[PDB]
Amino acid sequence: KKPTFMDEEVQSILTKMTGLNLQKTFKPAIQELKPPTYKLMTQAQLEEATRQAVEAAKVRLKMPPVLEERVPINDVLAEDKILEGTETTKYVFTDISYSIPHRERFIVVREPSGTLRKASWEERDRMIQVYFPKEGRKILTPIIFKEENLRTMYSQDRHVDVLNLCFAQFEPDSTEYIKVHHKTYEDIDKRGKYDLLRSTRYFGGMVWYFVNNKKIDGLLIDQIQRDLIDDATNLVQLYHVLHPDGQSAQGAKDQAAEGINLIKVFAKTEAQKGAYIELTLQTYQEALSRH
Amino acid sequence: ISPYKDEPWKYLESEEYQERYGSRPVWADYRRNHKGGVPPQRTRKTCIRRNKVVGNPCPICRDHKLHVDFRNVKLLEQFVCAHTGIIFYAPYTGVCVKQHKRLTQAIQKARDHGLLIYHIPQVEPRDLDFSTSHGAVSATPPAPTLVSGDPWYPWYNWKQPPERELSRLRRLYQGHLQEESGPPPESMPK
Amino acid sequence: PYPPLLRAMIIAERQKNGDTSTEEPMLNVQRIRMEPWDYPAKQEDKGRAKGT
Amino acid sequence: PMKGRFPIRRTLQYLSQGNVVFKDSVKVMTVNYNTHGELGEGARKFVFFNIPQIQYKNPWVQIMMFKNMTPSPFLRFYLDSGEQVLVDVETKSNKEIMEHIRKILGKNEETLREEEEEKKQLSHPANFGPRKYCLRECICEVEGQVPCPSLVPLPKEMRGKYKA
Amino acid sequence: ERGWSGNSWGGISLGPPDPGPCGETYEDFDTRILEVRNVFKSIRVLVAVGNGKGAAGFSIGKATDRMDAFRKAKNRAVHHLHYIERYEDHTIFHDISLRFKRTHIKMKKQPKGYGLRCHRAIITICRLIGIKDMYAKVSGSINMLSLTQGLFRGLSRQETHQQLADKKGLHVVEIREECGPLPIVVASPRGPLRKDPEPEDEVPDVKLDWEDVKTAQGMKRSVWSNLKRAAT
Amino acid sequence: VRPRLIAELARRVRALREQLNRPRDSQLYAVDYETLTRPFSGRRLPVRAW
Amino acid sequence: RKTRHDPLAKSKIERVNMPPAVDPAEFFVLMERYQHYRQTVRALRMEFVSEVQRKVHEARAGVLAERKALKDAAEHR
Amino acid sequence: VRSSVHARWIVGKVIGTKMQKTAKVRVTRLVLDPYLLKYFNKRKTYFAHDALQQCTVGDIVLLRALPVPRAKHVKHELAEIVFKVGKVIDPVTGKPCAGTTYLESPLSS
Amino acid sequence: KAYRGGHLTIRLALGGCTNRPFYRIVAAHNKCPRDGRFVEQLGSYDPLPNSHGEKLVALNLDRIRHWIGCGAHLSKPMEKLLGLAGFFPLHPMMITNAERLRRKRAREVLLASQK
RNA sequence: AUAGGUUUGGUCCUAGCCUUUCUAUUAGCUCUUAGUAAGAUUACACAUGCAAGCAUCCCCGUUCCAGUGAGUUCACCCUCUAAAUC
Ligand code: FES
Ligand SMILES: [K+]
Ligand SMILES: [K+]
Ligand SMILES: [Mg+2]
Ligand SMILES: [Mg+2]
Ligand SMILES: [Mg+2]
Ligand SMILES: [Mg+2]
Ligand SMILES: [Mg+2]
Ligand SMILES: [Zn+2]
Repeated sequence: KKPTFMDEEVQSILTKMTGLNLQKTFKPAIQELKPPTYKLMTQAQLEEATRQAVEAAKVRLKMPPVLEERVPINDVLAEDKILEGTETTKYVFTDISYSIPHRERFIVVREPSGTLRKASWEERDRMIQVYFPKEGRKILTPIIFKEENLRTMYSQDRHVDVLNLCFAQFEPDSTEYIKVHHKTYEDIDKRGKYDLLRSTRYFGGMVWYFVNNKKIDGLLIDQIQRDLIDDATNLVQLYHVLHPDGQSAQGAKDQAAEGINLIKVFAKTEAQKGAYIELTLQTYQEALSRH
Repeated sequence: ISPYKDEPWKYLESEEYQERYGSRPVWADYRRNHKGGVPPQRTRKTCIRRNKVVGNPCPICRDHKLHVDFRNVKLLEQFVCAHTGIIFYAPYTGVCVKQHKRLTQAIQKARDHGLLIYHIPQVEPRDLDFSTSHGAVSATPPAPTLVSGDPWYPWYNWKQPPERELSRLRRLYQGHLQEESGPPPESMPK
Repeated sequence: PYPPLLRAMIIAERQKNGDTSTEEPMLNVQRIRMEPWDYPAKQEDKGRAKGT
Repeated sequence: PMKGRFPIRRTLQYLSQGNVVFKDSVKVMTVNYNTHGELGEGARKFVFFNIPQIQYKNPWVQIMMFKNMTPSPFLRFYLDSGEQVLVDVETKSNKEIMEHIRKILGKNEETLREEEEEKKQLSHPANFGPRKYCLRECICEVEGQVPCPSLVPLPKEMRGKYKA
Repeated sequence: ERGWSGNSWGGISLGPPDPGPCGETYEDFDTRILEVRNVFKSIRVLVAVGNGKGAAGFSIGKATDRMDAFRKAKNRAVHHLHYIERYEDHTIFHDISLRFKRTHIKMKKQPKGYGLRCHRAIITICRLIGIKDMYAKVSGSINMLSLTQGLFRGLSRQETHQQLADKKGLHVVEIREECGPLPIVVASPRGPLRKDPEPEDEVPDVKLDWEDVKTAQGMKRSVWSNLKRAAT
Repeated sequence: VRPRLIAELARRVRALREQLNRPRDSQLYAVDYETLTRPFSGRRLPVRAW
Repeated sequence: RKTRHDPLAKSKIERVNMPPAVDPAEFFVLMERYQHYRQTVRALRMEFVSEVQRKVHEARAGVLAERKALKDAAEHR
Repeated sequence: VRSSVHARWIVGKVIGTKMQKTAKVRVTRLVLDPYLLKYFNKRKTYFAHDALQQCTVGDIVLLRALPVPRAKHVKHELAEIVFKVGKVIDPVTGKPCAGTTYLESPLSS
Repeated sequence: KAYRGGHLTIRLALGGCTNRPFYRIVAAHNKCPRDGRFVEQLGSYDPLPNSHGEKLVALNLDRIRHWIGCGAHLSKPMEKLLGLAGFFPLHPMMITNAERLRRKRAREVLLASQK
């Protein structure tokens, strides 16, 4: 079947394409500061500490799962017409039993008409935040997510901040989460700011979105210009496996394209700007020969 | 009357501001007057009472061209620690309590508008499992009464008592009776 | 019948535990005999007015 | 400065640094050790450094010490069932003794995490009450709800003075 | 501008030192009065000078006229300069506990933005030196001259990270909570690296101060500690 | 603890005096039909019984 | 509130609590509704009591609890 | 559930034997000084039933809680003598010893 | 504390401020003060509509069931709240009051028609 | 405590007292509005009016709530086991 985002193979290629820069991953945070500690270590001990930091970064860079938009909840439990007109405002009942997953937690609404129905997704999230507050999440939607403030955030090249705020505020399968993430990805593609997301956990999701929407040209060009040729070839391979019935896949199979030939075949078959891909690849090869 | 009221940030890029303050914060040269070596733990409520300035106005009140606005990000940055991102308490800079509250509100508004950079942490997911198959969020099978349109229990509806029982009640409560009530309206009267 | 929310919770628990039965949850009231309020109570357990 | 050699032993951080939480069976721990003799060195250190930590993590276990009563050091644990556990500690370092006692009679990390999760349930985040027990005092502290009249006066229509 | 108090000479600036007979100018140096005393009459002044970039000193001047004492003290101070090593040019390299005569000075290295929470004379001397973040507590007799001497001695006898690396022949690696588990190597020996590690001291035999432990455990309750103050 | 013996004596004496001065049914449940009140206590009966 | 030793107010000695009048049909319907509601609530209460007792029994002599006890004893040995 | 006595198993030194079939035992526990954060010994006296009167002053004994107190102050019984005074047997090797010296060598057996 | 007789009951303890009520659903001894000692807090109830026009009710259903199975009684407002939630059948008085309101509004509409 | 003033003809040391900070009560002088919280000094004496009824009679409740701080290691944990709810 078609690979899922969480498959071992796709996860491995996305992890290798993301990269791991310890300086960017553990950049100094602006927060309450304490006096630093110091240790005397040998070369072996320093290497041990470096590998432990690499493991910590690997844990930090764990990609969030990519989920499909949740179906709206429209379910009625009861219709007690006797209660119609006896109340002016709806009652929201939340079951706050502690040891229950929040997606298995019963939340219901008794409307003024007497209808006992299941709470909508937005109401469910609001109630869960009210009674089980999560750090970083606000009961009322923050104004930063309005598209004007989002343009401002993008203009300041703070896309990672926007994605972190989105992850803190919205559930992965919510409409707002998907919309904000897609808008950020669109801005990144339109302004060639892919390097902002490298060495972060959102790069895999961005690459997945670009591949699924067949708009990997800009990312491929950026990778070629940054001499990450292996990443570009792996991106072409991921495009082929995600679209095995596409012209690029059959072209690579027919011409037996490996390595750079895969990129050339993709540029000739299914590239919206294949000419610039060819130009950049030729420039990269010429520079490689000169070096 | 300040010509920078509509666009406060302009004042911070003017040559008058550079001459007055240079590169140091607007509060750098201010000093509170008080008794003792330990100052009071709060600043004065306000430097302006009934449109009259006090003898030693704070850094904000001493310059009428300095406007506390969420768009004047450069001014607001001077009252936030660049190394920890925390707003200085009022005694730190000597700003009066009113101006300190206004500065805090403006800084929060600028941060909420994406105009002021602040540390946003990376948080973990709320739930460990994202399945939406449970009945709490899925569709519960309708009960037979719901399908048939009947009330959940038969006694939710009014059933007219037999005449014999009504006569028995009338005998039981001789002289202490109201008018008998018939079946209620089927729907809520509009 | 069970109350609406309790019925829904019972059905959800059954579906979570793998049970796919379509039988409605039902409350047995055969063991609940509603005795008329005017039935004689136990006079042996009743108290007595104290002398004052 | 702080009195005595190794004053760090008399700080709550060091006392809490111990990793030995005895099972409920243990009631008494006797420590027979010798003040002199190289082979007992670790035992002496075990008395000097780790007995305070063990007692701190096990306040109800009776720990008693005995000096120069036997040719070799040893530990004896008395259990509630009446069983006795003898641990020879001659030639062993203090860290080795700690690891051995933790292995044979110490609660594993799984039980400790289970206990911590059990403690977590007592403080329900949804409950409202004094800050000593609850995150929030009133629902008025929740955004979107009607705020406290102390900070924001209620509309005249919602006040009994102007409803009467 | 007033000094530490309205009627106090301490903390008042005397301007740059005069050009010396050697022919050297000192326009980048600032002078601050630390003490003025009547000698029974003449005037004895203790002053400190510094350029704000690690070079600082202090001197005593005695004269019948106060201005002559100021000039003498300043001119002698510029010729007895210390150099003070600064970690990242804002703080000290490590905590320093010293006792000069009966005056005890405990100084603590602090992160950026912490400010100067120190005795007012220590604040002035730090500003002259260029130290921007440090904590200091003075105990015993508060004698200005002894305080200055002990401060300068302790600040001049601090070991830098490079010196420690050369002495131990090992990498000095800094761990910052804000930077996560990233190891930041701040100093490496100029010579070869020793291959055997430092002994993993299970419990070091360090001399702890009861005030620091009490503060860490929360048993310190002083109404005067951690009070809000103006920027220093 | 300093014993409280007077309490013991009082409880025993009250128990004995309540067991020996029991009001009888003829006294407790007599009724004055003109006012419909209990002469023993003076409390009037509920209206619905009159 | 008053204790049993406090005298009754002199303004209430002649107080007669007149019972409220009765609407026969509503009275009968309400009586039946109360009977049915109390029956249902008693059934729910018995089921909740049974669940509580079952949980106590499963905590003390449950099969999982006994397996855990045996495992702990074997580990100790 | 097995006893109403708080202290179930305790180890102490016998300090008195003048009562018939009853040993007065001194039990030491470690109590943390709240200010100094140092552990000091806190002493408590217990009366233990000694049916055979085999306890001598100075020996280290183990006491087990009685199911119920047999007297006002007797809530325990002598389970065993851990160390007989001057007649200690090394638990590790099982050989008699006088202080830190073996009276009978372990190798002899 | 030992009370003469009594029983556990799940009820509403009133908190908040003047003209701003709020309720804590608590299982407590019936003889204890309304806002005094309780055995366990079983939920909350905000009777004032919020910015979304909703009255928020939180119910610890597991603990409510546990305490009902332990012999705890219920105050009438709690029976009405649980009936509204659908946890219990609708209390008879809610139905009766709804019918009374229906008849009263029918009388008002008939008055309007007569005029 | 980031400390400061004060002993001597003068220096250093030791040592007390006081100053600077934050609360609460009372007193002087002064005092515009709105919301909220809190509110005899006295276990001294109390005019007056209320603070416990319900209910087909029996019972039940008035042993609760509310008040005070005189006295003062009856409050907490374990064992056992009355009364009470289911
Ligand atoms: S404390 Fe919540 S309304 Fe006042
Ligand atoms: K009654
Ligand atoms: K008292
Ligand atoms: Mg002055
Ligand atoms: Mg003094
Ligand atoms: Mg003098
Ligand atoms: Mg006043
Ligand atoms: Mg019983
Ligand atoms: Zn001001």
